[PDB]
Amino acid sequence: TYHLDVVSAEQQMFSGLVEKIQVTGSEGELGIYPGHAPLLTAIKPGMIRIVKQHGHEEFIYLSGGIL
Amino acid sequence: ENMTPQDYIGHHLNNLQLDLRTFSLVDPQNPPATFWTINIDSMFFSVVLGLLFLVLFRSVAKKATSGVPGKFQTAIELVIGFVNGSVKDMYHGKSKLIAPLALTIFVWVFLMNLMDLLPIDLLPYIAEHVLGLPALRVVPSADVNVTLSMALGVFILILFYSIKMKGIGGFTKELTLQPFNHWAFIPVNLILEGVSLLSKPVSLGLRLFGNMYAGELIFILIAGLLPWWSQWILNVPWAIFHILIITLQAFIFMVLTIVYLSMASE
Amino acid sequence: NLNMDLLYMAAAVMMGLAAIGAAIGIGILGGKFLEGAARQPDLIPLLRTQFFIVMGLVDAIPMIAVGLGLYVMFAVA
Amino acid sequence: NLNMDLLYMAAAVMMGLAAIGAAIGIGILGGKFLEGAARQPDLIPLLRTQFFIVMGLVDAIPMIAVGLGLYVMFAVA
Amino acid sequence: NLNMDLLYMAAAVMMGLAAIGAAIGIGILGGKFLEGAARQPDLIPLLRTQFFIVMGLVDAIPMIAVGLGLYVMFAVA
Amino acid sequence: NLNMDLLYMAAAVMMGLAAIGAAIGIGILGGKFLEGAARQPDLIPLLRTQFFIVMGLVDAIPMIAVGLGLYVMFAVA
Amino acid sequence: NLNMDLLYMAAAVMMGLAAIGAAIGIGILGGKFLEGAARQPDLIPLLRTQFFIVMGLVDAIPMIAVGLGLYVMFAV
Amino acid sequence: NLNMDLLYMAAAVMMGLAAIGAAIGIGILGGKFLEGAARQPDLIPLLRTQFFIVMGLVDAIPMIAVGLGLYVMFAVA
Amino acid sequence: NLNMDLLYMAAAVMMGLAAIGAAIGIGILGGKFLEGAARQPDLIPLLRTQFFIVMGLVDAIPMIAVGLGLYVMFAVA
Amino acid sequence: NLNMDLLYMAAAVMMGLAAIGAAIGIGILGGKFLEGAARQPDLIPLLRTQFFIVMGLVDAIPMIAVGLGLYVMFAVA
Amino acid sequence: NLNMDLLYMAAAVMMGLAAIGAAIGIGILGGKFLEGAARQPDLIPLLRTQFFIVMGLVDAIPMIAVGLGLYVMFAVA
Amino acid sequence: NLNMDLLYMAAAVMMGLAAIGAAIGIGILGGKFLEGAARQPDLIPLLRTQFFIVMGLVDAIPMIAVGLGLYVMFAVA
Amino acid sequence: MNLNATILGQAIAFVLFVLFAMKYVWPPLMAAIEKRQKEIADGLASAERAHK
Amino acid sequence: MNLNATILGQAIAFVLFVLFAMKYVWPPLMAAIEKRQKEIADGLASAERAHK
Repeated sequence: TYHLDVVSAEQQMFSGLVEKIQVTGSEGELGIYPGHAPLLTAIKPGMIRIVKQHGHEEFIYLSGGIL
Repeated sequence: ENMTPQDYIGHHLNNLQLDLRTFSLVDPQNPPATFWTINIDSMFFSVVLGLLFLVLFRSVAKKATSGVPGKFQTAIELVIGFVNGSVKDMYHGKSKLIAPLALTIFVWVFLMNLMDLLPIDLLPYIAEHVLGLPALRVVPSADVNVTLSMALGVFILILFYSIKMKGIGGFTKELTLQPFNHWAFIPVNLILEGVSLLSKPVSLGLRLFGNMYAGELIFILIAGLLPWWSQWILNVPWAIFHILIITLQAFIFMVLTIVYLSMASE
Repeated sequence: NLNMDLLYMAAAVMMGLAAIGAAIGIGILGGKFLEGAARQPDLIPLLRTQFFIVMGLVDAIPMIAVGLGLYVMFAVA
Repeated sequence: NLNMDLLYMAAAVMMGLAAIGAAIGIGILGGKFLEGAARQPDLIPLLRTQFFIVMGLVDAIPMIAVGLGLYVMFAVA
Repeated sequence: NLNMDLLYMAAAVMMGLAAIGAAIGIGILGGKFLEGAARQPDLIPLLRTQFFIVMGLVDAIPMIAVGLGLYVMFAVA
Repeated sequence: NLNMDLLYMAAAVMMGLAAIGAAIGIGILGGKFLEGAARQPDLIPLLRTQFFIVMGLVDAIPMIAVGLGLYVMFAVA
Repeated sequence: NLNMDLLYMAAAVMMGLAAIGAAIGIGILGGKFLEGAARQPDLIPLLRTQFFIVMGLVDAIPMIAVGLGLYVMFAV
Repeated sequence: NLNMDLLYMAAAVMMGLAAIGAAIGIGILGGKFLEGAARQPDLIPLLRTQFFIVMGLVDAIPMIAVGLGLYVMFAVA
Repeated sequence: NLNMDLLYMAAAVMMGLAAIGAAIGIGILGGKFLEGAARQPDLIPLLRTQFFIVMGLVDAIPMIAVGLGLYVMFAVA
Repeated sequence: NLNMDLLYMAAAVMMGLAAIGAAIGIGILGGKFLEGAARQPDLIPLLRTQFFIVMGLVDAIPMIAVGLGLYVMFAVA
Repeated sequence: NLNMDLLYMAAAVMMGLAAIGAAIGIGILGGKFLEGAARQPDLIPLLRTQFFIVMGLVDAIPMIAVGLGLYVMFAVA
Repeated sequence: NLNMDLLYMAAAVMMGLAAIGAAIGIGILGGKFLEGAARQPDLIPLLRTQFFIVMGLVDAIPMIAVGLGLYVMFAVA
Repeated sequence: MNLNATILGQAIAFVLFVLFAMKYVWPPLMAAIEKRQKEIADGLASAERAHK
Repeated sequence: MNLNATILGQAIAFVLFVLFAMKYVWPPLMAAIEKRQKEIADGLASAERAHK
């Protein structure tokens, strides 16, 4: 697993260890697993899927950003 | 009628020629040997088209309002602009002469191509069954004779502008030191640039000629080879398709003319 | 005489090459068009219309050679 | 005899080149379709639609070719 | 005998060319299916079902040519 | 005998190759055109102007050979 | 007689074309496989699974061709 | 006669080849020009100037092959 | 007798085409391999491992054909 | 007779293939040149210098073949 | 005698294909290599290393071919 | 004797294939070289060094083919 | 072949081709021309009110 | 079919029509358009002069 930070300029919205996430990146829906090679991209508004280690899923709503 | 389509299709490719020496009609079965045998049909139709163009434009030029244009004036000033902008965006010398030339090219070639839309037998049928003539084809641009003529005209216009705007000295320098920039290879450049020079009219003519010749030939083949009653389902598509060709083959002639001359001067 | 079969063979050659050219060129163009469609799913009508404007040109020479092939097959032989 | 032999070579070149052309063209188009699909798992059916549209164009010439190949190998044979 | 030896050459091309067709035409296609997979592992099942759909079309004509390749090679001999 | 069929084969060569080259080059160019269009859906007319500008030079040399092929097929044969 | 070497030519034809098709088709595919791997170096097994799932397909017609080539080359 | 009829295959090949080599080479180059234009649409007529400059170098071999391709058919034959 | 000629010719062809296949296949694969490496050299040996595990397959039909070709050129003489 | 015709064919093939080679090579090279220029127009002249520098190496082996094609026709005849 | 002619032709085609294969195979790889270098100096020696590692494989079958070509033309002939 | 013209043809096609291979390989390589330049121009000397290093590898087999073809055209023929 | 019947086959297609031209090629011309008359009318009316 | 004398006649008809267009069609109509453009654009001169 890997370590995920979801932060806004105002506040922090998530941290901790995760197994995967699925993110509607600018140039096409995307999904990150551990070890993923270095990447950078904008993202569109809408939900993001987090599955926390031990498989506990949760959603978050993002208005945009950069991954 | 004792016709196999297997040779009626051949008669349709025959030209109603003259001989300047005889001043009479060259029969299809034997062709006379000379350079001096006008395609009567081409000169007759070609100008019957181009005069129609010139008339239909002059009749409006003699009246054109600076007010609200007539529904028919509208189309003509529309396409006047359609050509004018295409001139303006690409040619950047002074010469007045380019734009009228391009307008003539575009409209006249458009009409020449448009000739072939009509059913293949209809005018030959008239020329034989009623008007007692031996043979007739009615598309000028289905002949190298019209197209190499126009193209060589544009070649002379190159020879006009290239000197007029950069003189014989620069003309030859380009023709001697491009592309390699080194005097050490001039004779090679002399070959390359000259056959490049002639590629322009050669391709210009043969493009239009081949496209229209084949667009005709498909109509001929469809007419003859098939059972007449099945011919609609294969004559409709090709007619539909030929709209785009008759249009673009003329537009592209115009465009490349402008580009070649503008490259000459600049 | 055997003059016939060479003509049929020449027409085979010509149609094979024409089909190769048509299929490949149109495939490239259509693939780029589908990419554009994936990006701009709302513009697919304008793009789909623009596509034909050139798709008619890619299959020009193929449509010459097809006719000549048929001419050599059936008319000449 | 060979009037009845070389026609198989003619059919062979016809259908072989037709196969190559169709396969390559549709492969390219389908590749771009699958990539668009991965990027847009919602538009899958719409892209599929446009794909079935232009795919029909890509195969138009190849099918002429295989029809002629059949004609030759069984009509003149 | 003068007759049938030649026909193996005709078979060689139909069944030979068809290989290059269905080979590359599918290799390209699968390559995008992998790219799509590497981005979105969670769709690796869904994309495959699209892969098998189109992949039928690409190798349709090759299957024609190998089909006939048998008819010529073995049956007509 | 030699007067006739060899010329038909020569024209078949000429125009098959012409078809390949024209279709493929035009396809590449049109593909780039449509891609750029999908990236700048405003500039359709400017882009397609430049498309027609260069696209003539693509057909410039192939139609040399297609014309000369119609010569050999009908100026001789 | 004139048959034998001609049929060996006919076999060589199919073998060469099968080799071309197989080599190019598998290269065009393995390239994307390696770039996917370098993208997600932790899913290599799943991608290798799919890579074989389709490699088996590309080699179908080429293997048919190599088989018939051997057949001609030795069964006649 | 054969010593004269066979030359039409020579010219057929010689320029038939130079066509596609030229048309594709041009197509590619025209391709990159369009992508540049789409990304610097204010800079086009600068790129269009360089395009024509380099585009001349493409035709060097193709044209002289058309030269020899023409000399053969009319002078040699 | 004449049998030697066509057998040396067949060897040349059957190994030339295999050569082209293996060459271009491995070149294509290696391009991606080097690019992946250069993006992140930390992974070079893992990519090299999976690269050879692939390269083994690209070489299959090429070396099979080289076996049959050497057999021909020497054993069948 | 035809002894002095196969040589014309050998010239045609050599020069045609040289045409394909030089055309495609320079097409690709010029394409990358144009895009490099488009991204960094400040560098156009340096880029063009390197462009000619490399083009030199491209044209050499194609050029040697064209000269030999000349020689075959006019020197050895 | 006639054996010489076809021996030379066989070696000729063999090595022509060998040249095509090896030149393109290394060209693709080198292109990706130079892209890497431009991305990432300070890796260049390691890139050169692994480049040569795979390079050695591309030349394998081509080197077989260029050996056997000499075997034909000078060991046999 | 029929001897010399077949060797002329063989050498012609051999060095024609050499021309294609070398030209296109160097074209690809130079294109990636140029874009690497436009990305990091100050590395132009190092990229030039590596480009020449690799170019030396590509032209190897092609120039061997050149040697053999010119030999057979001037040392046999 | 019945040549007259082939001139029949011409007519079906050509009446069929006209029926496509009337419904797909002519209306784009009479719509754009009307758009043009629209623009000229507007650009005169507004400008001369600005003259007022 | 083949090279004719017709080429020269077509060249003569061509240049005839080019002149007959140049003088008596082209300026005649571009003058119309640009005169309308003057009278349309100069209506703005009110909102740029009297307004000021």
